[PDB]
This record gives sequence, structure tokens and C-alpha cells, in this order.
Amino acid sequence: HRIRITLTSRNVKSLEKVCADLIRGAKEKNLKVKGPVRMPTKTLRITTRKTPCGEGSKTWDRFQMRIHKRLIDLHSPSEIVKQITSISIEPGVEVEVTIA
Amino acid sequence: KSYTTPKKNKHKRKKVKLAVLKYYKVDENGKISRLRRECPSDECGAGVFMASHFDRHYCGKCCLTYCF
Amino acid sequence: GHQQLYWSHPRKFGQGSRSCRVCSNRHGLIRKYGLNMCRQCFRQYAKDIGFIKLD
Amino acid sequence: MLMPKKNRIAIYELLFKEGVMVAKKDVHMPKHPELADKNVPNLHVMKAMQSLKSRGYVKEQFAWRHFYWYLTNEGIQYLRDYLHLPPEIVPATLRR
Amino acid sequence: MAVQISKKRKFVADGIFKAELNEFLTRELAEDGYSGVEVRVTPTRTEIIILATRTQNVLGEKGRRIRELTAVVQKRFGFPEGSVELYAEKVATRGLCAIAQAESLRYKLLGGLA
RNA sequence: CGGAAGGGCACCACCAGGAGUGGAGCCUGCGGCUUAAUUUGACCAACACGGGAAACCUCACCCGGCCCGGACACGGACAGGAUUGACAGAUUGAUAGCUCUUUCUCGAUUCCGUGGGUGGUGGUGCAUGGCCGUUCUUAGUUGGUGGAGCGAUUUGUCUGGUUAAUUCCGAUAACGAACGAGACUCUGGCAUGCUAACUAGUUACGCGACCCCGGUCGGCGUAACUUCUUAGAGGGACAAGUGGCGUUCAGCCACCCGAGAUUGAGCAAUAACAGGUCUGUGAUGCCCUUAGAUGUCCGGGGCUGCACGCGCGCUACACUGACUGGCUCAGCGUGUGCCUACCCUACGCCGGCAGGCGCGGGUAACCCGUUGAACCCCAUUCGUGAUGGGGAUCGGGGAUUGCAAUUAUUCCCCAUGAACGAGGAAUUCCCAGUAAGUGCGGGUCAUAAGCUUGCGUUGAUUAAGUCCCUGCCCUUUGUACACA
Ligand SMILES: [Mg+2]
Ligand SMILES: [Mg+2]
Ligand SMILES: [Mg+2]
Ligand SMILES: [Mg+2]
Ligand SMILES: [Mg+2]
Ligand SMILES: [Mg+2]
Ligand SMILES: [Mg+2]
Ligand SMILES: [Mg+2]
Ligand SMILES: [Mg+2]
Ligand SMILES: [Mg+2]
Ligand SMILES: [Mg+2]
Ligand SMILES: [Mg+2]
Ligand SMILES: [Zn+2]
Ligand SMILES: [Zn+2]
Repeated sequence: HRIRITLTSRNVKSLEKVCADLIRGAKEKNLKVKGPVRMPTKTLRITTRKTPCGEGSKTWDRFQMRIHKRLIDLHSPSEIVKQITSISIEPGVEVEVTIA
Repeated sequence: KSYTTPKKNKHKRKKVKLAVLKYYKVDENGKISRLRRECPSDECGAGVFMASHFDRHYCGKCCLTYCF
Repeated sequence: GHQQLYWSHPRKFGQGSRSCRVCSNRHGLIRKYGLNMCRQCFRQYAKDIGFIKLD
Repeated sequence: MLMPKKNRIAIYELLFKEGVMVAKKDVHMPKHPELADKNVPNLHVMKAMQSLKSRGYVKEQFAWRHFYWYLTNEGIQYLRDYLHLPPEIVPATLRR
Repeated sequence: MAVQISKKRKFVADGIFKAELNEFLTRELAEDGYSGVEVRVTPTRTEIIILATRTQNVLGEKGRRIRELTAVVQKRFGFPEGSVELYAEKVATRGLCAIAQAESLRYKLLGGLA
């Protein structure tokens, strides 16, 4: 009944498109839905030396990865959940469907 | 680069000519008489021989030592 | 016996146990986030991993 | 390599039942993951398929730490003639 | 999955997956005009699209080499059997791919002209 | 290019200053010395650099001892053996069958001679790729058409003004342009307007506790909502308005209204250097070694060694201070790892302490955690004394990590109590939430920050200029250099 899907991604545009597409599917099937809740973004940050050897001006990079997690709540049987989730998913977004 | 001490040679292991015939004895009747002993352990049960040394017995595979 | 001491030093910690997963190098490893790769190879494959200098 | 007959047969039968085999470049692996029941350490795997490479039976490429080996056709007929097999049965990379 | 690995090292591990896989297919398919991969990772399915120039050459006779490449990828990464499928696709306007033209120029130079 | 001239720019330059360094103790790097070895690269753009905090490993150096992990091809020895292993006793350091003696094996894998390899942190970065540093993050660079010249070339790219800027304006044989700059991306700020939320909260409501209707509660449950929290789409500032200065141009200064009237970084380029890296590599040519190995392993040692000199920093020299109680506030983050063996911790007992033993939470806006961080603030003690400043050196003990701490890994307790009284010549960095003080995360990590990379907090003096010094750039000039 109280299904809860979680969408992790590295991109922002694709993830907003996926979650908006899923709530459009839930609106078309006319379901009560909780809005797309945004978790705070994770910024994986690695600071390495640019130089392979040791000499130079001490120059550092700032490589960062961003992880965006948006999650949705729906109220439907499992068949509806499988039918909506099995369609329309962008290749970069990773999905986790929890039940309770 | 040069060395001082002479080298430690490899152990040139001694070849034994017809080692299986030294286990048994020849009789003019067709019966088998075994000279030296046998190892009783698990995977090497019934025909696996032991080493006959000057002061004790030994089998390699399971490391069995029969002291006197 | 030889195979009883051939690799018998405990590699349970320390720099000699862990290594780069591209070079098998032992110098400048990032073990943060489970990279386990040397810093030159992380600079090489950062855009392939996903780490980008947005800033 | 002083490899056992049984370990070499294990190597050749996995290589002939699937046409490829992979291996992390590690002498100091205890025991090989992709065929892990009859013992065959990764040392035995690496040096056996090095002997298979050197007389032109298998093809080798290397990505970061892993050997990847592809069995060629003259390697197929060699490994069949070694393992004493009928000419119908093939590796999985050949049949559909 | 009861191993339940964190998301931070999860995305890092997927990135290292694509990095090792990109360099592996780079050393394999450089004669074919390999330009890259895109992994469409479904749950319970995994499509992995190779983008190159000579797709017949990367596919092989009866598709043999793409079969053994699928077997190599699955056996190296420990995937379930039949979970992944490789796919050869030809890049559009292969002149405008800097990677494929660099590989072409590489094979021309080791061909030996000026 | 100049050991010429003239313009310009810059807190890696100066002026006004601030905090310093250089003086002392210690940390750590470099040279020297010493040594079995105290390996090595680098010497503005080397010197707390190689992400280099080395007990082992790392590890390349030294002293000893194992292994082949010498593929494949050829030729010999033979299931009347090719030969791998092998516990006693010697021996060794070692339970290395390494060697010596002795004998059991193992089920053609092999061994022995020869080609041929292969491996290497071995040499060469003055053979090389890639990457990086520098010139310089300065402002420099280039065609098309049109002038000049026989031509190489030149003007455009400028006398000036202005700008952070070859940024524009404006003169003008040039006119239209591209790269750089700028624009762009990430970030900080502002939205009571939008989107949304039991993994964030507020306000009410009802119980519960306590104090004398009301007050407090991160005590407990639910009705609205999104101000606070989170993050998406938008919007928002452009010198827009006013007044001066200036061809009235480019622009500059001041002020209103305003969340802001220069937020900070990333990317950064015709070119060069015989700058660095062959010790990041299964990137690599050539050379060298390749079985008594420079391959690889194991054991020990060294990389720490101390008459000296230099560099990066930490602690301080105290009363604006120290000590002891008391009160009260954060933001970055990270957290159970493929191999891979090692996670952050609440809460409860024991102990002064470091710590030890129990059950629990957490793959994380869910648990540590409302991260009760320091400095700061409040109240004592001190009293100008190398004193309760300072905490080096050194002794005795107690815990943790690890296979192992001795040359003391670290931490704790007691005692010892050194120079140091504000640092000569010289010299570093910086202008707004900046410097400086202060603590906290990350990396390295079994143990672990005197380092580096980030984060917050408390938060200024001075300046809104210049070419005087040091740098570099442009123009002109000179050249017999042009591998300059
Ligand atoms: Mg290292
Ligand atoms: Mg300056
Ligand atoms: Mg010295
Ligand atoms: Mg080591
Ligand atoms: Mg080395
Ligand atoms: Mg070896
Ligand atoms: Mg190669
Ligand atoms: Mg070795
Ligand atoms: Mg004193
Ligand atoms: Mg002492
Ligand atoms: Mg100076
Ligand atoms: Mg002259
Ligand atoms: Zn036995
Ligand atoms: Zn690497």
C-alpha cells in the first residue's frame, strides 16, 4: 500500500525529469502523492596534487562529484508500482523501491 | 659484483636403481613377503611403505615417526 | 618448508598490503570512498569516474 | 611450472567449456576465484595460460590488473586433441 | 541486497567500473574504431552499448568476438550469467569524433606514412 | 639579447600599517659529517616537496639465507625412472629437506645443455609520450580584403584618455573579424511570491511534569502551514537613477533607493624551458642485469645516526596574563571497504587516567548529533619574582595498537623545571568578515597532525596611491648573435 521510491542520481536535469515524469504518471492514474522531497546534496570532494612528481608550485585540484537524492511517496498496490516504475527511466538515475 | 665465500651447491638427489625391488624378496613360489614396514594413515592406507632408518621409522606424506 | 615462509609476512595493514588498482603502486593512494587507486591514476580517470572540477 | 596433472586438466577444461578466462595479476592469491574447487592457485592459472600464449594458442590483453584470454581456433583444435574430445562439442563462445 | 553498500562508494564503484571497462574496450577494439561505451543499467537487465565505427569488425564472424567479450565482462565483474548484453552501434558522423579520428591517425602512423 | 632610453603594471613590489620570520626550545626537510648502509629526485621555479607522518611491509640501501614465478622451440636422460616434496639428528636465525647423513615418495607436470625470453623503484626526463610547474594568469596573438615596399616584411596591433584587461573610447590608411581577456560554469548573499516535505521543522491544540490564570520543557501525540531547514524552477543589478568630473566620448567619483553598487574560485595560450617526473603505470626506445639475479621472498638493520650551517612551522617570553570552577555558541565533513584482513559511536558498569567489559544505533538529513569545539564571557587564586609564565630535558610507573616498540609508535600519572625579559644584518604575507587569534573535520592512518587541504568562530590597524626599490611587459634604439 504505502510504497516509497527513492531516486539517486549524479545529474540534476535528468533526475528532475524522472521524478516529474513519475508524478505525472501518478496524477494520470489519479493517486494521492507526497511531493518530490529533496535530500541535501552530497558533495564528494577529493583534493589531489596536480603534479605526478614533487616539484612545482604546490598546486591542488578540487575534484567533486555531486549526488542528488529525490524521493517520492505513493499509496497504491504493488502492480501499479511495477507498472509505473518499469516505464520511463533515464539511464543515469538509480531507483530503490521500498514497501513499508 | 664479486663474492668472497664459495657458493652453497644444490642437493643433487641420488638416483636409486630399481628401488621397488628392494621392498620385497624373491621366492621360487609365488608368494609375497614384505621386508620393510607400512604406513597406517588415512589417505595412505594399505600398501604405502615407510622409511627404514638406522634408529626409527618414518613416512613422509602424513609425517609419521615411529621412535625406538 | 619454502611455501610455509614464502609470503608469510602479515599484510594485514600497512602500506605494503594495499595497492593501486590500476598500477599496483604503493604511493599516493586514495582509499577515500573506496577508490583504492593512486593519485596519478585518479587524476587520469576522474572525469571517467564522475569527479569533475566544477570548482 | 611443477603443476599437477589434475590442475592443468582443470585449467584446460574450464578454458574449453567457456572460451575465455580472466585472472588478476597476482602470484600471491591463495586460490583462483572463477574456478575455485579443485584448488589451482592463480599462479598456476597465470603461468599455464602463459604457456598457452607462448606457443600461439590463446590471445591475451590486460586491463589495469586483469589478464583476459581468448582461445583461438588452433588453440581449440589443440585443446580438443589434448583433452581427447569429439569434434562436435565446442566452447560456449562458438555455439548459440 | 543484504551487503547494503553506501551510496557514496556506490557511485564511486560504478565510476571505477566504467573507467576500467572503458580502458579495457579501448585496448580491445582500437582496430575497430572504438569511441566509447554507454551502460544502460536496468534493474535485472544490463545493456551495454559500444559506440564505434567498424561494427561488423567489432561484431565478428557470426558474432563470435562480441560473445566472448560478453563472457569476459561477465566473468571479470562477477555478474549473473545473461544479465549483461553488449551491443555494437555505429557512431553518427564518425569524422566528428575526436577519439575515433585519433585512433585512425594512430593506425595510419604505425602503418608508416608521413 | 643589452652591464641603453622612455612609458605601463603588480601587496608573489613599494608607501601607511598589521601579524610575523630571522634570536630561544622543539618539530620536520636540505647540505655537511659519520656509516655495512645512514639509498634516491629537486638545490623565484630545491629545501612540512615526491601527497615522502618509513618500527615491519613500503624499500629501491646494507648484511645473510630460500624460490623460479628461466614461457616456447631444439637436442640428450629415462615408467629396467625424468625427478617435486620430505619428520627425526647435525647445521642454520629460522620447523628454509638451504646444505650433510639416511631412506619413503610424487605420478611426466618436469630436469640437464642451447637458442629464445621475461622481470626490474637499475641508468638515461640531455632519447621520449602523457601529466605538471614556470614565463603569466600578466595581456598578449592572428589571418581575409585595402594602403606602403622589388622583396623578406609592415599598417591594422596608435599620439593620448580610460579600464582589472590589445577593456573600450578617440585620433587614424585602414575596414571588417577570430583566439586570449571578458562573456561562461560552480559558489556567497536576497525572496513571508512558486514548488514541496513523519529521514526537516514551525505554530496551535490536548495530555504530562514543575513553579507562584500565567510561565518553562530538544516531555509526549495529532490540525493547519512552509517563516526558519532542505533544493528545484524563476526572479533579482545593469553604472539603472541623481549630482559632479571627462571631446560630454569611453569612463571615474559621491549619494538616494537598495539583499547586494568590485563574493570567491574553475577553465584558462600563438609560444617557449633541453625546468620536473623512466621511483605512478602492463606509457616507453636504447643500454644494463637476468639464476651466486639489480627478479622475487624472508630475517635483521638503515632511511631518525650529530662537533656545524640553512629552510618550512609549533610553543612561548606573560597581568590584555596563567590557574581553577561557572556559563554559553558552529560549519565543513566522515563513518561497517571486491581483493582487503582494518568503520563512527551512543548508553550502562569498573578504574584517577589512558583504558577495559557488556548489550544497542548507523551503508546515514534516520545513529553518534541539537556534533553541549575552543577562543571568548562570569567568579576565584596569583602579584613583576625566570613566579602558579614557559614546558624542553630526564627518571619511575600504568594502558592501547600491532606478528614485533629496543633507537624510547602513541596516550596517561608523578617528579625533574632548560634556554626564552619582544629578537642584529636581513626578510615573508596581506587590504574586509580580510589579516591575526581560536578550535573542528578530511588526507596519510593497525597506531596517528608539530603538515597539508577544507570549515566555522572572535574579528581589526592602515590604504582607495605610486614608479622610489624589486620584478615583468610595451615602444624606441644598437648588434658582427639567428643551434639566438
Ligand atoms: Mg607511497
Ligand atoms: Mg600584488
Ligand atoms: Mg646533513
Ligand atoms: Mg615495504
Ligand atoms: Mg624502490
Ligand atoms: Mg618468481
Ligand atoms: Mg605491453
Ligand atoms: Mg625477492
Ligand atoms: Mg622560563
Ligand atoms: Mg627523560
Ligand atoms: Mg625573504
Ligand atoms: Mg653600437
Ligand atoms: Zn603416510
Ligand atoms: Zn595507478
